[PDB]
Amino acid sequence: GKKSKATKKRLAKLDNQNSRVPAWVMLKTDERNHKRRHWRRNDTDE
Amino acid sequence: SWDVIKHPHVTEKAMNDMDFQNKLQFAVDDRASKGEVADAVEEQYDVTVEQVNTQNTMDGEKKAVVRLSEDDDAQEVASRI
Amino acid sequence: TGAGTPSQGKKNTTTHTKCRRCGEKSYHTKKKVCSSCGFGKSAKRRDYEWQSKAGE
Amino acid sequence: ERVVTIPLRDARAEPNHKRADKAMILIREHLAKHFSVDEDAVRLDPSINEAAWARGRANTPSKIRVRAARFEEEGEAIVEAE
Amino acid sequence: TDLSAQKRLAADVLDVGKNRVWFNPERQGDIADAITREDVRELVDEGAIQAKDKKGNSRGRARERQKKRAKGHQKGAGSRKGKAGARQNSKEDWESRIRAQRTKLRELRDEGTLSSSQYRDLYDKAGGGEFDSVADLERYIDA
RNA sequence: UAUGCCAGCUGGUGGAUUGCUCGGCUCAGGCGCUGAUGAAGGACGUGCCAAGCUGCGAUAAGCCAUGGGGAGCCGCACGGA
RNA sequence: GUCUGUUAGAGUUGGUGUCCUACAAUACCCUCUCGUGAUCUAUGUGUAGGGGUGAAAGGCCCAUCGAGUCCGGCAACAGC
RNA sequence: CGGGUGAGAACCCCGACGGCCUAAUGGAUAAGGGUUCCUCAGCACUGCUGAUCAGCUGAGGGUUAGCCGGUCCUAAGUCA
RNA sequence: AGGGAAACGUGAUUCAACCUGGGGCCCAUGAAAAGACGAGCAUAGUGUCCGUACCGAGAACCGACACAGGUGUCCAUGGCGGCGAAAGCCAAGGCCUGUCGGGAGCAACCAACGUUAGGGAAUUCGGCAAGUUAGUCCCGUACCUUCGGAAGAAGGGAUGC
RNA sequence: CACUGUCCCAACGUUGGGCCCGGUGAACUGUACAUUCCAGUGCGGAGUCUGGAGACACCCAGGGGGAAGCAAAGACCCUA
Ligand SMILES: [Cl-]
Ligand SMILES: [Mg+2]
Ligand SMILES: [Mg+2]
Ligand SMILES: [Mg+2]
Ligand SMILES: [Mg+2]
Ligand code: NA
Ligand code: NA
Ligand code: NA
Ligand code: NA
Ligand SMILES: [Sr+2]
Ligand SMILES: [Sr+2]
Ligand SMILES: [Sr+2]
Ligand SMILES: [Sr+2]
Ligand SMILES: [Sr+2]
Ligand SMILES: [Sr+2]
Ligand SMILES: [Sr+2]
Ligand SMILES: [Sr+2]
Ligand SMILES: [Sr+2]
Ligand SMILES: [Sr+2]
Ligand SMILES: [Sr+2]
Ligand SMILES: [Sr+2]
Ligand SMILES: [Sr+2]
Ligand SMILES: [Sr+2]
Ligand SMILES: [Sr+2]
Ligand SMILES: [Sr+2]
Ligand SMILES: [Sr+2]
Ligand SMILES: [Sr+2]
Ligand SMILES: [Sr+2]
Ligand SMILES: [Sr+2]
Ligand SMILES: [Sr+2]
Ligand SMILES: [Sr+2]
Ligand SMILES: [Sr+2]
Ligand SMILES: [Sr+2]
Repeated sequence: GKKSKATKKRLAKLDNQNSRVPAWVMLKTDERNHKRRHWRRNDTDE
Repeated sequence: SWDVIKHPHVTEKAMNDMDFQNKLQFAVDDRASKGEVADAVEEQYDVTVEQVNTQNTMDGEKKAVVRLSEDDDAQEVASRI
Repeated sequence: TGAGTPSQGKKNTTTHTKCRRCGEKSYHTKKKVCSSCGFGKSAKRRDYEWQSKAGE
Repeated sequence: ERVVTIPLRDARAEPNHKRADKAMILIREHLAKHFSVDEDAVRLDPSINEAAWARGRANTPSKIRVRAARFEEEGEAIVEAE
Repeated sequence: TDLSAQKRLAADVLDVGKNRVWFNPERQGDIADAITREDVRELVDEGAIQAKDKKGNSRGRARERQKKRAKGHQKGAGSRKGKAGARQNSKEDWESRIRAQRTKLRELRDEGTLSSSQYRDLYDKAGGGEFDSVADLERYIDA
């Protein structure tokens, strides 16, 4: 498929959004990314 | 009002284009055209832009590969910043 | 040819997409109409009283 | 150091399309026995390998002469075609 | 050690099918340390990395058969698998023959051997399939 | 006496129970319009490190003034710098 | 709207074979039928629910059809 | 069958021998997917067994066009 | 220029692509528009914006799965073979991932197969299942018929090196 | 007509399972009790009641006689 500039920004965001919760946030909160996604098992919008 | 250049794009590949081809790489605002990137650069570092290549990255921002004239030395420019 | 699995393999058409107006993936790019907010069909926002119980 | 003639007649008990592998087992098990060592201690020089697979997997010579040597501090044999 | 990456790079530098690059069994360590295409070429030069030759089917046996058949052998009833019209296209064969007859008649006319109307008479006869071949035509011409 | 039955003991598994309440549910009083000066909503950005939430909008968890407040502070969030 | 044909491709007579907590909520194998035409096929496009579409089997309209699906009427009514 | 790496090797890698695929098990692409691509470091999770491997985990990096598409034109048809 | 370790060919045949003609068919007639040519040459300047990774499948798509299903295009001219884009075998290229292994002459039983004396459909609702026949050439070919067909009727002979 | 393991009547063999071992590792089903058998009885179709008979426990493999086996609040029939 072909992606428009906007569709790319969105996919781009969904990629960055798919990260680990910073090691330090777990300390600061004295002990999970509930939105963690997988390209194969999940399905993004559009 | 948005500024054109956001920050230099320093990565192994960027370093080469700099060493071997007198090209500098920047992260630019995705609303900037090659022409607006060229002018922006010449004014920020006082150098002459021969060519510009842009790419809309998967990071959400635009990357620009600015080649300087043989009159300027990319490495030198990059070094002061 | 079965209507089940065999016929699912033919599905690679894109219809519903992210809607510029409400953000839901309901903008039918062939109809150019958001089945969610009704963008492209109604200037008003798509509402319906049946979307909730009658006394609520 | 000794030259032994190994019969591979018992490889016929295994399905025909894979007699080669079985043959290689039989060889190892024969040396390990006749030289009083562990099968894990038996090293088959690739030359033996090629002899058994020479006509593909479904076959194998019915016998094979191998030259074996025994030694070291763990007690193991090294063998090869002839 | 895992040399998969290098195998891929070497297949591109030696420019051959990946399945033809050979890595010296006693130099994995060095090949393992190869990171860049330059490292690979260097190793190619040393000979630690090489390309096996591609194969080409032998046509020797085919050639022998090709001769026997050109000589008219090995084409008996027991060797034919296709219908006669398939072994030789009839319309094609006719194009072959009739052109050879018309040419013949053309040379015999500019050569003065045949008058215009004699040529015409034979030409139309030819076009009507009166002659089995050029030789058959000449036989006829000799009254 | 093996395999085993019934009950208990020690330890698990499990999360009932008791205790606790940052959330609900209901009632009462007050108050009550927004938008082309582009709303409501949404998208995408925005932090030294930042994924979520909240906030904010290229001046981007903020800028200015007046008053209050006060030795502490840099949101949820007890980390490091 | 010819013939043979596992050319591509379309289909499916029989085995009532294999499978039947399957590889698969319609699959596998062999046999079989079509294969220049009322042919097959991709994408785009149109027709919408008492309405479509149907060389007509009450066939098909997203595993759903003698009246799709979703939510609402709704906590339908029943002597069972 | 040897060997490499490794705390650990039937299934990660090298070589030899032995095989499998030929309208495809090879080459290039549409749709669709969306980072699955490359590198390093890993093996609690995912993987019909194992794993040092990986489409898995962690961290970085990667897509450069006057002349390839889009963009322009109009098709069935669609909307304002 | 480039490429090659090196040589760094010349002729021929058959000829995909591509080019250009001739014929036949229709109760069927096989798009439109932008654009281009028509309409020279120099030199210079400008040519922005968007897509560009990878998979494209017995593990990257849809089917809840790393699903034996489904899923469009082109590579249709690689060699032998033969009528052949058929079988079978083999290159170029790819792979050992249609991803658990180790043992027992490895029993009974099951799946999918091979071979079975004499008899030869007696089996069965039914020859179901299996088998028989088979490519090509020559000879030869009945009833019936809408004169097209039936017809590869049937039947017989040949086949290598 | 031809041919043949369809049959008389079965045999031997091949490949993959089956069996043993490492590893991985479900589901169906479960009121309880339960080593049964022959009779009888009982809502007239009993492992469980009565009378006898038999019965040392546990495990492996098997083909499925019974549990009116398991699966789906019978679709036939009547009733509303
Ligand atoms: Cl012509
Ligand atoms: Mg671009
Ligand atoms: Mg003719
Ligand atoms: Mg698989
Ligand atoms: Mg009978
Ligand atoms: Na997906
Ligand atoms: Na108010
Ligand atoms: Na494996
Ligand atoms: Na050929
Ligand atoms: Sr999927
Ligand atoms: Sr990145
Ligand atoms: Sr049909
Ligand atoms: Sr489709
Ligand atoms: Sr509208
Ligand atoms: Sr309304
Ligand atoms: Sr036809
Ligand atoms: Sr049937
Ligand atoms: Sr069969
Ligand atoms: Sr079935
Ligand atoms: Sr046909
Ligand atoms: Sr309701
Ligand atoms: Sr481990
Ligand atoms: Sr990879
Ligand atoms: Sr020609
Ligand atoms: Sr590409
Ligand atoms: Sr497939
Ligand atoms: Sr090959
Ligand atoms: Sr595996
Ligand atoms: Sr025999
Ligand atoms: Sr009969
Ligand atoms: Sr009979
Ligand atoms: Sr004959
Ligand atoms: Sr059983």
